[PDB]
Amino acid sequence: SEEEIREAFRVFDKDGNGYISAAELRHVMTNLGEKLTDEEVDEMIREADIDGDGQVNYEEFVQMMTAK
Amino acid sequence: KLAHLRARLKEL
Repeated sequence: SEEEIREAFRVFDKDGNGYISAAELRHVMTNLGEKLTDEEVDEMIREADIDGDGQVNYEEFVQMMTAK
Repeated sequence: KLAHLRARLKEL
């Protein structure tokens, strides 16, 4: 089900903008117990972002969750 | 990893 992906997205978004920024992403990661540096966090975005905007959109979010 | 993230996220 893709609901799992939507659920994860809902947990990531901190307002309902539909565009997960590095700040919101880091917030969730830190809450999970993952303490990474500025570079490490940005790297995650740089790999997920295919457009090259500086954030992860719904489409890219779905692809990253299905990555292998 | 991304897969591990979805796993732990579901735990909490």
